Amino acid sequence: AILKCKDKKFNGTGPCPSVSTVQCTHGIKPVVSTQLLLNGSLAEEEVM
Amino acid sequence: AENLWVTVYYGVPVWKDAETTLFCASDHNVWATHACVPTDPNPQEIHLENVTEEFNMWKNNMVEQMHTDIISLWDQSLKPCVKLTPLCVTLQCTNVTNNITDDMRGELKNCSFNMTTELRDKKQKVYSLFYRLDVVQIKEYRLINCNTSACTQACPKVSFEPIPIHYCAPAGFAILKCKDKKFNGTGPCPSVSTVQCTHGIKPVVSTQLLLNGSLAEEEVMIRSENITNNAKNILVQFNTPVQINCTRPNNNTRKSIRIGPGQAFYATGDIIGDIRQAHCNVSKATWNETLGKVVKQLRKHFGNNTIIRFANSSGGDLEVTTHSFNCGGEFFYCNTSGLFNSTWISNSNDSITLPCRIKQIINMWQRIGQCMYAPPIQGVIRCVSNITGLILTRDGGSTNSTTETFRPGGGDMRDNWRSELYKYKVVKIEPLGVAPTRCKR
Amino acid sequence: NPQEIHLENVTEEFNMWKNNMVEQMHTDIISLWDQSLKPCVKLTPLCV
Amino acid sequence: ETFRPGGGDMRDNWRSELYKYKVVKIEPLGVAPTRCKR
Amino acid sequence: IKEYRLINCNTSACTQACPKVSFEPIPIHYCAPAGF
Amino acid sequence: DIQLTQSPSFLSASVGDKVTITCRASQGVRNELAWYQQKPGKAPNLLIYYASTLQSGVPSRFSATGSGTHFTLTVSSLQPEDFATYFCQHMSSYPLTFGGGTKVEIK
Amino acid sequence: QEVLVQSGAEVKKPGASVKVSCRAFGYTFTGNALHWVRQAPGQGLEWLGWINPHSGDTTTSQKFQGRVYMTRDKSINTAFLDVTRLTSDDTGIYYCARDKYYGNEAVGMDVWGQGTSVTVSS
Amino acid sequence: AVGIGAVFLGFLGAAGSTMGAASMTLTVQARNLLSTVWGIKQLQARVLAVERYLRDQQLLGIWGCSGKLICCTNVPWNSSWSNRNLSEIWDNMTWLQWDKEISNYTQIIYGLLEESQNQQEKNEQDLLAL
Amino acid sequence: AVGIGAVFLGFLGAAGSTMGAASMTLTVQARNLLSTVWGIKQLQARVLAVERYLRDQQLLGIWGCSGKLICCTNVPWNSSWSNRNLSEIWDNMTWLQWDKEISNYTQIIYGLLEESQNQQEKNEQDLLAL
Ligand SMILES: *[C@@H]1O[C@H](CO)[C@@H](O[C@@H]2O[C@H](CO)[C@@H](O[C@@H]3O[C@H](CO)[C@@H](O)[C@H](O[C@H]4O[C@H](CO)[C@@H](O)[C@H](O)[C@@H]4O[C@H]4O[C@H](CO)[C@@H](O)[C@H](O)[C@@H]4O)[C@@H]3O)[C@H](O)[C@H]2NC(C)=O)[C@H](O)[C@H]1NC(C)=O
Ligand SMILES: *[C@@H]1O[C@H](CO)[C@@H](O[C@@H]2O[C@H](CO)[C@@H](O[C@@H]3O[C@H](CO)[C@@H](O)[C@H](O)[C@@H]3O)[C@H](O)[C@H]2NC(C)=O)[C@H](O)[C@H]1NC(C)=O
Ligand SMILES: *[C@@H]1O[C@H](CO)[C@@H](O[C@@H]2O[C@H](CO)[C@@H](O[C@@H]3O[C@H](CO)[C@@H](O)[C@H](O)[C@@H]3O)[C@H](O)[C@H]2NC(C)=O)[C@H](O)[C@H]1NC(C)=O
Ligand SMILES: *[C@@H]1O[C@H](CO)[C@@H](O[C@@H]2O[C@H](CO)[C@@H](O)[C@H](O)[C@H]2NC(C)=O)[C@H](O)[C@H]1NC(C)=O
Ligand SMILES: *[C@@H]1O[C@H](CO)[C@@H](O[C@@H]2O[C@H](CO)[C@@H](O)[C@H](O)[C@H]2NC(C)=O)[C@H](O)[C@H]1NC(C)=O
Ligand SMILES: *[C@@H]1O[C@H](CO)[C@@H](O[C@@H]2O[C@H](CO)[C@@H](O)[C@H](O)[C@H]2NC(C)=O)[C@H](O)[C@H]1NC(C)=O
Ligand SMILES: *[C@@H]1O[C@H](CO)[C@@H](O[C@@H]2O[C@H](CO)[C@@H](O)[C@H](O)[C@H]2NC(C)=O)[C@H](O)[C@H]1NC(C)=O
Ligand SMILES: *[C@@H]1O[C@H](CO)[C@@H](O[C@@H]2O[C@H](CO)[C@@H](O)[C@H](O)[C@H]2NC(C)=O)[C@H](O)[C@H]1NC(C)=O
Ligand SMILES: *[C@@H]1O[C@H](CO)[C@@H](O[C@@H]2O[C@H](CO)[C@@H](O)[C@H](O)[C@H]2NC(C)=O)[C@H](O)[C@H]1NC(C)=O
Ligand SMILES: *[C@@H]1O[C@H](CO)[C@@H](O[C@@H]2O[C@H](CO)[C@@H](O)[C@H](O)[C@H]2NC(C)=O)[C@H](O)[C@H]1NC(C)=O
Ligand SMILES: *[C@@H]1O[C@H](CO)[C@@H](O[C@@H]2O[C@H](CO)[C@@H](O)[C@H](O)[C@H]2NC(C)=O)[C@H](O)[C@H]1NC(C)=O
Ligand SMILES: *[C@@H]1O[C@H](CO)[C@@H](O[C@@H]2O[C@H](CO)[C@@H](O)[C@H](O)[C@H]2NC(C)=O)[C@H](O)[C@H]1NC(C)=O
Ligand SMILES: *[C@@H]1O[C@H](CO)[C@@H](O)[C@H](O)[C@H]1NC(C)=O
Ligand SMILES: *[C@@H]1O[C@H](CO)[C@@H](O)[C@H](O)[C@H]1NC(C)=O
Ligand SMILES: *[C@@H]1O[C@H](CO)[C@@H](O)[C@H](O)[C@H]1NC(C)=O
Ligand SMILES: *[C@@H]1O[C@H](CO)[C@@H](O)[C@H](O)[C@H]1NC(C)=O
Ligand SMILES: *[C@@H]1O[C@H](CO)[C@@H](O)[C@H](O)[C@H]1NC(C)=O
Ligand SMILES: *[C@@H]1O[C@H](CO)[C@@H](O)[C@H](O)[C@H]1NC(C)=O
Ligand SMILES: *[C@@H]1O[C@H](CO)[C@@H](O)[C@H](O)[C@H]1NC(C)=O
Repeated sequence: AILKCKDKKFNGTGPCPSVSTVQCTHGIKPVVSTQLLLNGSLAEEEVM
Repeated sequence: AENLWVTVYYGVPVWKDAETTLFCASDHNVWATHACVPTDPNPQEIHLENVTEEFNMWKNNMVEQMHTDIISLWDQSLKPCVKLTPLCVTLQCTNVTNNITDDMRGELKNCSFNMTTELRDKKQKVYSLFYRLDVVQIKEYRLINCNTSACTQACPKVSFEPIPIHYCAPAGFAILKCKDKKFNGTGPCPSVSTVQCTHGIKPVVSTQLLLNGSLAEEEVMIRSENITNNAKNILVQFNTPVQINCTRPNNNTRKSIRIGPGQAFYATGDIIGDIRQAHCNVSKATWNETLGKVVKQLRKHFGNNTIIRFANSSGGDLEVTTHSFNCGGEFFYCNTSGLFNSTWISNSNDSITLPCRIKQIINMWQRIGQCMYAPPIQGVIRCVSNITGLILTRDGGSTNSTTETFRPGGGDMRDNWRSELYKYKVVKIEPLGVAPTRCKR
Repeated sequence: NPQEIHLENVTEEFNMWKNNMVEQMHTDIISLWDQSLKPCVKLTPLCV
Repeated sequence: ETFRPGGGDMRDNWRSELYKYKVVKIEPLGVAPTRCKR
Repeated sequence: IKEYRLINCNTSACTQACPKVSFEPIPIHYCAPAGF
Repeated sequence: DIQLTQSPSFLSASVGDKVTITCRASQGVRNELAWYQQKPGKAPNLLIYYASTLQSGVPSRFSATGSGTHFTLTVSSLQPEDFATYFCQHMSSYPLTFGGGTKVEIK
Repeated sequence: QEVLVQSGAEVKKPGASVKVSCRAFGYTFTGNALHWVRQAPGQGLEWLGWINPHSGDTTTSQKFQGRVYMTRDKSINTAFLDVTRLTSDDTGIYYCARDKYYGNEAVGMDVWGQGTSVTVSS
Repeated sequence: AVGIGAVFLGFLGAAGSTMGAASMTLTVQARNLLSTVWGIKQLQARVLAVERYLRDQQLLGIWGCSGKLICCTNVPWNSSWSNRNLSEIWDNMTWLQWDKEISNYTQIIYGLLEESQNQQEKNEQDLLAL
Repeated sequence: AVGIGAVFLGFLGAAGSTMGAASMTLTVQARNLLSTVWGIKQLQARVLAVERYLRDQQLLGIWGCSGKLICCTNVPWNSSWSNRNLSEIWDNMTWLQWDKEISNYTQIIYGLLEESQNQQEKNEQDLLAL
């Protein structure tokens, strides 16, 4: 199973209390870039 | 009042139409039998009484699978063989005029060229006899495939002779065979059987004439996905084969040229004796009676009083415009003009001779950028085959004229495989079922 | 800690000259030798 | 009796180490007579 | 052929062994699958 | 053994007529009778099984009736191919036995 | 498509043994009981017996018990009939017939072999 | 009439035989459900056959019908699925006809069987606690 | 209060529910345990899933719990494994916490179950002999 952390403001490490099981993940585009992440996902609340 | 409850039955004899990957079974060859399971000495056929199934030869995935497997085997038989990249050099060619017939003038080119040796810093001036179809003028010539892709020489020890192959389904899948004679490949088959797999099917590569195939049990069979559509090929299956005798009578000489470390190119040295055209022979009376049978069967579909005319191929590539095949290593392309040339109105020992041209640069399947070079075969070659069917195409067919024109066709080998797998289909068993019964747990 | 179970009272037929293990070992060693040479320089130009 | 060195075939070299080993497949299923009846 | 050629030239091209790969024998254990 | 008696032993009738053949069993045969047709130099063919069911592929003119000890095979309209020997055979108990035989000939 | 093919005609002396083969095509050999019947020249049919091709069980007419034997081979789909101690009364045409065998009981002899002629005479 | 025992019709010989008669050969069908580029497609086919067999076995087990070819269940037959009585099912139809008729009432029955088996397991656990 | 029947929480929706409540969705988890270079890795994954499922099924079978989601056993619960009474296990804890606590007392129970099942088989064989 693929467990997804739905907790906004989450910094990628530690306990996530809001969790889901997804059949699998969303569409991730393999964008090859340096010094700037392009065409990626955006934070829901604020800069992370 | 009924008091019925669900009951689960496992092992129910129920199947659904399905597509799966079958595997090869058989009793140096291009059609690799070393990766095929041995065929059972006593194959088992279960004749399904009361079972009426639905069959459709024109949507059978077995044909697509057979095409893919044959192409894969052809590709894999050529991987461990010499790639003739150095052969793409300027060729100084003269005409071969020593003991040639009037029909062989300009057909053979004596071409001298420089070639690499086993040592990288040395060159050798060699010569070879090429065919007019295999070279193109730039007195300077080049191989026809040079401006498209490099050609891979077929390994001499690998044999091109078709070998029968059986296509057997995995566990939980069944191959259903239609035993109904007079069956035209589509519709309900009432006489059905289950087989571990089919009879041995030989992958014969041919155009305009199905060779060494199965014969109809009752009469000549006409099959088409849509007979009223002239764009759909018509598959004719004979009930009596027509013997065809194809020969190249040139006493060819093969010579090995060391083009690199462990790399040898097989050139045609010199034809020993007279040079004359390769050809084929077909019995005149047998062909006439077979065409009469075909006309009789076609009248059932195109009216009882229509005029049935057999004419030449419209045009296109040499593969499709001529009866193209392989006979003992060499690739023949025969002008089938003496066969499909007649008109039929509703109401001896001589034979038809079809001239043939030999080719060494072969694009076996309808692909671009993948070509094979056939090494020359030593000595005269003669072979005998059964014409068991035809691939025809109807010309136009408007209401203006009451005459129907049929011309030879082919090119796509899927039709050749369909002529043998027409009576076969694949299904997946659904053993689970639910029914009502008075019984309760 | 490889485990060996000493079979009491068991008498078994052995034949070193028909062992398929030898054939498998030969084939596997040849395969490994071939695989160790695929990503290496082919000295075709050396034939001068 | 004359004995001379030999070799060439590496299968003999492997046989010298696998001489005391063999491979078998377990047949767990068995059927026996016994008084009990289902 | 003072003129010479490598012995393998008239048979096939030779593949140079990669220098970092070692020819030292390493012990190996041949083990059977489940049910064997 | 159970005795099966068939009548008439010999019969002559023309095309288009109706022929009735009676097979009588010494013992009781509920429905386990079969009617067979045999021609000169050829094996017999199954006309009727179960004493009332027509074999597949047989012309509809053939019909059978009766249960127990009395059975009748009726051909409503004779044809040139229907003139041959007719047998009745029971299979209710061992040994199976065939009828004496009724030969139908064109007049 | 159901056909039964038997061996060729046989001529034997009295007191010998004769084998009659019967192979089947067009149907599952183990799916129907196989009857063996005889017909004398100019006489009616006489039922020798029948056999189960699957389990090998046989039932013979009581008058023939201990004289005629029946076997079957499934690998090649045949029934063998052994008739021993022949006499001049045993001459005639022997037939092997497939039974409809609905409900696992005799119903009718729908498929018949072309037959084999056995002739016994001094 | 007289008989000489049962007969063997083959792997799918009973496909044309009635449902009652076809239920007499369940084991015959059950037995045959299990048995460098072409070494992959062959392995894929074998794996797929294994997965289908294990899916069927898992369904049977979670319905409480483990190791059974004919299995009664506690789920009642909703009349909406089929209004035909036994007289015109087991003696006048084939399993193929039943399958084509009932293929659109399949998954709901499977879920009901799964829930019923879970309820039965819980009830048995409660009963054995006493 | 009033109710309108049961509800469906999903594949692992009962992970946060208590052990007693989580025992009512066993089939939901049970169903989803079975379902040129890249045709090998997927084949390896499918084969590995098959092996894990068959390992679980083999363990259940050799414990005598074949085809059962809840299975009582004759092995007594040694108090050393856990001292908590049922009031604080089934109604006040999750299966994840129970696994966290008991994962160091697993293989011994499995072996005890295997030997107990073998003894039960021998005893049943002896009983049926009479
Ligand atoms: C339809 O079916 C018919 C009948 O099956 C086919 O006709 C047969 O075709 C085969 C193959 O073409 C042919 O067999 C050859 O006969 C030759 C004459 O007897 C043989 O010389 C030849 O042997 C050579 O080729 C083999 C590989 O094919 C080698 O294994 C063998 O060692 C021989 O090779 C040596 O000789 C050649 C030539 O000198 C040389 O180049 C090699 O290096 C090597 O030194 C085959 O055995 C049958 O004789 C044909 N039978 C008849 C009755 O005609 C027909 O082709 C099929 N139709 C189609 C379209 O496929
Ligand atoms: C294929 O279908 C045919 C019928 O469509 C099957 O034959 C039928 O078989 C049943 C029983 O096997 C017969 O029923 C019997 O009827 C008689 C008289 O009514 C009765 O006395 C018996 O007790 C029994 O009920 C039925 O008559 C028969 N139908 C015909 C036309 O002969 C056949 O068995 C099917 N094939 C297979 C392989 O199942
Ligand atoms: C997630 O956890 C919460 C609590 O940790 C779960 O809610 C709890 O649900 C139980 C029953 O489902 C409630 O029990 C009730 O207790 C009261 C006590 O007075 C009693 O009167 C009721 O009859 C009932 O027994 C419990 O109160 C409740 N907790 C809270 C804080 O409301 C919730 O169900 C869990 N989620 C899932 C999906 O399981
Ligand atoms: C750049 O970001 C903007 C804003 O997030 C994207 O516009 C959004 O596109 C999504 C489609 O997935 C819509 O659902 C939103 O409504 C859009 N929002 C706005 C404000 O336009 C835009 O598509 C992004 N572009 C790229 C190339 O990534
Ligand atoms: C093809 O051309 C070559 C070269 O011109 C011919 O080989 C020559 O044959 C003559 C005799 O006819 C010899 O005197 C020469 O020494 C040969 N030269 C070489 C380089 O071999 C060959 O005969 C020609 N073949 C045909 C069929 O025309
Ligand atoms: C093989 O190569 C030689 C030279 O490498 C060719 O001979 C040359 O031909 C050109 C004309 O194309 C002349 O200008 C040179 O003077 C020639 N040199 C020598 C040393 O003869 C020869 O023609 C080539 N053979 C073929 C068949 O192309
Ligand atoms: C060409 O057709 C004839 C006739 O069908 C083939 O001869 C038959 O060969 C089979 C072998 O499978 C025999 O069982 C038949 O008895 C033969 N019949 C006759 C009339 O000879 C012949 O083998 C075919 N040749 C090719 C190359 O396919
Ligand atoms: C067989 O082919 C004919 C010819 O295309 C089909 O009939 C045509 O169907 C198209 C469909 O739009 C019409 O526009 C044409 O006017 C039709 N022509 C005639 C002569 O009928 C026919 O439907 C095809 N048969 C099947 C079974 O697909
Ligand atoms: C095709 O038919 C022609 C006849 O039209 C054959 O030519 C004859 O071949 C024989 C060989 O034994 C010679 O004896 C005759 O003199 C030839 N006559 C003519 C007019 O050419 C030819 O051999 C046949 N080829 C095949 C493969 O059957
Ligand atoms: C094709 O070749 C076969 C075999 O060579 C020919 O059949 C022979 O015909 C002659 C003349 O009638 C007979 O004497 C031989 O006995 C036949 N042999 C066999 C094996 O059949 C056949 O006539 C040729 N057909 C054509 C059109 O050339
Ligand atoms: C089918 O027959 C026609 C008629 O003979 C061929 O047309 C001939 O084509 C050649 C070219 O090779 C011309 O020289 C002739 O003048 C054409 N004939 C007429 C009457 O115009 C046609 O080529 C043949 N098709 C095939 C595939 O051989
Ligand atoms: C196939 O054979 C026919 C018959 O020989 C060829 O038609 C002949 O073509 C030549 C041209 O070279 C004309 O001179 C003849 O008058 C034509 N004869 C007939 C009867 O049409 C035809 O060209 C050949 N096909 C090919 C592609 O060459
Ligand atoms: C942010 O990351 C640190 C890494 O140690 C972690 O301790 C902290 O919990 C994270 N923030 C939140 C809100 O969890
Ligand atoms: C070779 O012969 C053909 C036909 O006979 C002719 O067209 C061509 O010009 C000739 N080429 C020569 C003599 O170089
Ligand atoms: C190669 O040359 C031939 C004739 O010169 C021409 O017909 C063909 O289009 C060329 N192919 C390419 C890829 O240039
Ligand atoms: C012949 O093919 C047509 C294609 O539509 C089909 O309808 C017909 O049933 C076939 N013939 C027979 C005898 O089934
Ligand atoms: C072909 O030539 C070779 C060598 O001269 C000879 O041995 C052989 O008999 C010839 N074959 C024919 C069919 O003339
Ligand atoms: C075609 O048949 C006609 C008969 O009308 C004949 O004149 C012509 O030469 C034939 N052509 C071929 C290529 O057989
Ligand atoms: C290569 O040359 C050596 C010696 O010159 C010789 O013994 C050997 O047979 C040759 N091999 C080939 C394939 O020509």
